[PDB]
Amino acid sequence: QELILSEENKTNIAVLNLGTNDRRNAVLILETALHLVEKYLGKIINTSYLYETVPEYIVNYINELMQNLEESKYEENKELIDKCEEYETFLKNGKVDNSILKEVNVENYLLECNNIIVKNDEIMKNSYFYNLTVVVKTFVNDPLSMLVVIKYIEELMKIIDIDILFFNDFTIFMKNIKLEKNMIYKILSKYIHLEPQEIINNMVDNIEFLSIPHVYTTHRYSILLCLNDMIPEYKHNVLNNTIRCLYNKYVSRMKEQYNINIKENNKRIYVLKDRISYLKEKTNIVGILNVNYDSFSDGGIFVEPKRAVQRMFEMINEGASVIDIGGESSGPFVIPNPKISERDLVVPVLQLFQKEWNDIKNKIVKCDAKPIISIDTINYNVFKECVDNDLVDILNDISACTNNPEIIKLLKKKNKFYSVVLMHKRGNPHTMDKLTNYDNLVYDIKNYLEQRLNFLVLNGIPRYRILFDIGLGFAKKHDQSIKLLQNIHVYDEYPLFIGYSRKRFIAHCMNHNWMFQMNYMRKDKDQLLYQKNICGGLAIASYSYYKKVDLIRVHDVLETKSVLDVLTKIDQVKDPNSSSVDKLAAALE
Amino acid sequence: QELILSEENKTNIAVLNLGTNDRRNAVLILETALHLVEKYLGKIINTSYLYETVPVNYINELMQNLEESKYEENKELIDKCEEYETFLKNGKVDNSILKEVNVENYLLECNNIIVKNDEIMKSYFYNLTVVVKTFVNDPLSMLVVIKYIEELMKIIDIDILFFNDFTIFMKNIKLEKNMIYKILSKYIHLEDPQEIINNMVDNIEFLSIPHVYTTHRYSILLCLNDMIPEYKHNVLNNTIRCLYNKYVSRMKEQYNINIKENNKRIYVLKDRISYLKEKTNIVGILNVNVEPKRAVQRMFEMINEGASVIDIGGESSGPFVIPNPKISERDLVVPVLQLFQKEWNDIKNKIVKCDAKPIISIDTINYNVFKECVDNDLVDILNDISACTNNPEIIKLLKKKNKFYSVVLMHKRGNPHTMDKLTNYDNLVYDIKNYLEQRLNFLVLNGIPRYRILFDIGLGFAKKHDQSIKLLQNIHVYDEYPLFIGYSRKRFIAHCMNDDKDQLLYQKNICGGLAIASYSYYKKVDLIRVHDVLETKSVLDVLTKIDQVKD
Ligand SMILES: Nc1ncnc2c1ncn2[C@@H]1O[C@H](COP(=O)(O)OP(=O)(O)OP(=O)(O)O)[C@@H](O)[C@H]1O
Ligand SMILES: Nc1ncnc2c1ncn2[C@@H]1O[C@H](COP(=O)(O)OP(=O)(O)OP(=O)(O)O)[C@@H](O)[C@H]1O
Ligand SMILES: Nc1nc(O)c2nc(CNc3ccc(C(=O)O)cc3)cnc2n1
Ligand SMILES: Nc1nc(O)c2nc(CNc3ccc(C(=O)O)cc3)cnc2n1
Ligand SMILES: [Ca+2]
Ligand SMILES: [Ca+2]
Ligand SMILES: [Mg+2]
Ligand SMILES: [Mg+2]
Ligand SMILES: [Mg+2]
Repeated sequence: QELILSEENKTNIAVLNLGTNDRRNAVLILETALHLVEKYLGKIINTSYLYETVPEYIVNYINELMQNLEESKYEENKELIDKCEEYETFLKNGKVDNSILKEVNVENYLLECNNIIVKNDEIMKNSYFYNLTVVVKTFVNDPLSMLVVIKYIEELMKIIDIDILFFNDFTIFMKNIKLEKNMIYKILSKYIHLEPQEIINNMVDNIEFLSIPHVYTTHRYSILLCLNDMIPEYKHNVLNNTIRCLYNKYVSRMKEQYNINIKENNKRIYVLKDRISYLKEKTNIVGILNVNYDSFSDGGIFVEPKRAVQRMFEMINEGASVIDIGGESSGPFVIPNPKISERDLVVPVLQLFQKEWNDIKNKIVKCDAKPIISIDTINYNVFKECVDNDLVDILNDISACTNNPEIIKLLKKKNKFYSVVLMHKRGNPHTMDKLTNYDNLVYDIKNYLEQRLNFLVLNGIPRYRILFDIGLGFAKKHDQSIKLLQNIHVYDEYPLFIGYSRKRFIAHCMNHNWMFQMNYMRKDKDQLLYQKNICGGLAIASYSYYKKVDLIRVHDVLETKSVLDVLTKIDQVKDPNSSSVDKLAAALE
Repeated sequence: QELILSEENKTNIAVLNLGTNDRRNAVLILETALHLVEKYLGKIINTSYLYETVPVNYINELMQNLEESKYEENKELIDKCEEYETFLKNGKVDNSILKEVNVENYLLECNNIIVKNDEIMKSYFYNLTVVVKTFVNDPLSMLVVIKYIEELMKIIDIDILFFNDFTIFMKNIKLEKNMIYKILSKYIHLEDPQEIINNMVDNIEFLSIPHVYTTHRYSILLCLNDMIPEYKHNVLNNTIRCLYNKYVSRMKEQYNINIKENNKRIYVLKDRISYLKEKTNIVGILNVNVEPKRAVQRMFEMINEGASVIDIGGESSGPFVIPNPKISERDLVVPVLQLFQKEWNDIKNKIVKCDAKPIISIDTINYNVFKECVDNDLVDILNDISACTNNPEIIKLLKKKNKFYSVVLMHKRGNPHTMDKLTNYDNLVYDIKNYLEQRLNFLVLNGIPRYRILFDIGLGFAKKHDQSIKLLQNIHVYDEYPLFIGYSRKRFIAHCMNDDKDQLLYQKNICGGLAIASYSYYKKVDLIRVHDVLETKSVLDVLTKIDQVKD
């Protein structure tokens, strides 16, 4: 009552659940809440994947809302961290200050939660969910104050359900709560510069009780599923075991006891731009536009932006979902044009593309056929000018953001998040072919990428926006490139982006309507070799399709799309039991 | 003492096992034996696959100087064999001229031979069974003739597994060398023979029918299961199929050994062993419908691009195709094939590439065309898109005195103009499969080796696009059979796609076919018939490389 509003500069760890039932807008809704959490509550230092969830039993006013928000009373800083001691403390069970709110014991907690569960069960006797967890390092003093601010956040969004799953190591159950409008105003005022009055009203009745941990933490698969991504090793006093063990037990008991595969209807989601993609449900084509190549393979000396943009339109028409544009070549032994800059190679092209795209009259005819744009850069300044001018959706960083970790701050704005490809390499175009010694090739690269994701996620990059790339041909011998492909299954839990297109390791596999469009006249021998190389990669397209690789980065968009279209058709069975049924019918003659 | 040489012309049914241990020449050796069986013993009316089982050129001369049989060789096609049906049931047959033993005695004497052998014992075998409708009076006469065949071949083991419904165990067989001569002379115009008979005198110690090991060797049951799965001899507990099954299940549940792992089914394209399901072979298409010289360099191009087989045709069978009144099928294909043979032989210079010779396949349904091909040794394979139903007489051309040819049997209905309308099937996948099986049964009854017959579902031929796809989706129904498919550049590919502008459609088609090549690789299709050989080879090499695990 008293210590709730004391001016003690406190640092706490809370774990939240963010849920919505609105599919079309699931991303916008949940990311808006992420922003409001970052703004009003503290620092997001962990996230789970996004998930489409089936429950246990079985407009654009946000835009304007974001423009006119009350400033926080706390400093926002986008600075990078490589660790967070209070988080470390929370994950172990290190000594933390005693709860200012009154705690219950374990047994009393479990009885109160069970009561809520049986009570909600009963009421029910008389939709898809979209879910994400977050860990917040928070300046709010207690879960009751936090819930008040969360209730404010919900109301601001005018559809969204934000729950507190954990708050430090506290065990709390507060049975009856009637906060006067007076009290709400004072909690809010401690954290927000308040203007605005119509909101506090709805809030009064909304907080009936407080349960920490949340009543449903152990009961809802969808929560265990999300927590398992973030904090698998966490054990709270109330819990029988670690998050991971509880998660695994839930899965195997649904199998053993009810004959259900609980994974079937609880789908991991990743995000490329602003829409839901179901992990492993589609192999997307990323069409390659290398401006250097496109311009100077000629033997020419001038960039040709119009030719560049034409090519971008061609690849869209050929069925690319993403275009990857770059102006810094990174293939073996390539010296760049040292006279024209990366920025001048790509930005004009992207600017012209934006202009041509916009020169289209549509209101319901053709509005969402826009390709996602990826920029192959490691360069902060280039990426910054692109996002400032809305030229791109995705950072493709072949250094996994180690060239300049600050580029990571650019993947976040007040209202926008951007997705990012992290790739493994060693060395540069001139050195990489000799940097080939690995203790454990497959796991070294996996562990490297996971460490990078952990770093991005610590810095509040949403987990579902980070894609992995093993970097074929980049400090790998041909046999190693193959081995990475043979062992691609190790990425079955992750959004996977690969680039094999026209690389040397394909030719190493080998013992006419030409698919290589010659830039200069080639010999017959070489045309054949190019043909084999492009066809060799269509083999990897097939392999990728069957391995459920999420994105493939290719020069030959029409060819690749033709392959994926036929594999998709063969896979779409009209009736999934017809083969046994037809067989039995034939035996019965 | 001579009821054996009785002139009562009889028709019996015998089941033989042919075995060799020479892998490199297994086909030549076993097929040599088949020829000699057809010549000396009667008519082959059933064969198993060839199998590799875990337990040189004087032949060419031999085949040129054989003594004639005294019995006739009739080639007319048959559709039924009464004696065989009698044998498949345990129908009533004439009493054995050799004295029979009962089950108990047989089982006792067999067990005696096995145990005596188990302790004597304390490389791969190539095996094949055949059913022979035989003019030989009795199993002992047959063994005499068989030992002669083995001696002629100078390497080969030929056993009598069954002979009618007889149960026989004869212990201490001594045959005077004059009696062996007399038996031989009853079936063969003996014209060297006389320093061969003396070898034989040692050989026949005893005669067991069924053969001692019939029910005890997996390799035997494996072959018999192909031919006569439902057959139950008096002296056996269960039918062939049950004995086979209860040997696979025993070996799994008693040893954790998959017996199928070491025992490989074989098919033959030309003259070498192919392990079923172990390679996706490329068949390059040559449509001569094209000037001979050009056609032939195209053939050489395709070999160099990695085609195992070249399929030449001079009759288009694609939809609504306009025929050529100007030049006959014969005049299109035969000169090309003649020039190829000549051009290939002129590369006798590069003697080191004498085994790089492609298998040649002719896409025809026309007896006259095929007859000219085989007479002039221009081809190895008949690709008959009618499954040999258009003119069944062509089946007679798949055999010579010292040669067998392989055949692709394809399913279709109607003709190029009507096929698009003949699209109603009660059970598309099983109708086509059953049809191909019926065709195979007809050829096998007619003495075509089972292991030389390839199945083809006929994509695009009396199938709507979705039906073509459905066949592909359900290609696993051919897991037991050598499978040949042709998808290359067919309309159904374009139908999969989402939606020099014709060269756009053309490229999509080629690329869509490369997807089917990938699918086929993984489904272990034995042969794929394609236009774009370099492209297909590139796909297969990469997929193969990915499958190959190193250290
Ligand atoms: N940890 C918690 N987080 C959020 N609400 C909580 C918590 N503990 C108790 N509550 C209470 O539960 C209610 C939250 O209602 P909400 O609209 O989020 O959906 P619900 O399904 O009814 O509740 P819950 O959040 O318990 O699942 C409020 O009355 C709130 O006081
Ligand atoms: N049904 C039969 N077929 C072949 N040989 C038989 C048969 N019954 C008995 N035999 C005898 O077995 C001999 C076969 O010896 P072979 O050189 O084939 O080696 P094996 O495998 O030890 O013999 P078997 O074929 O009897 O198992 C014949 O010469 C004959 O004495
Ligand atoms: N995310 C991502 N993933 C790639 O795989 C990639 N590749 C290139 C091109 N770089 C190479 C590297 C190696 C080779 C060879 O060995 O042939 C060729 C080209 C550029 N951007 C890329 N971006
Ligand atoms: N064994 C065999 N197997 C084939 O599949 C095949 N196809 C053709 C060519 N025939 C067609 C049929 C249909 C289509 C279409 O729908 O486009 C095109 C060509 C010729 N010989 C063939 N021989
Ligand atoms: Ca913040
Ligand atoms: Ca005969
Ligand atoms: Mg709630
Ligand atoms: Mg191309
Ligand atoms: Mg023997």
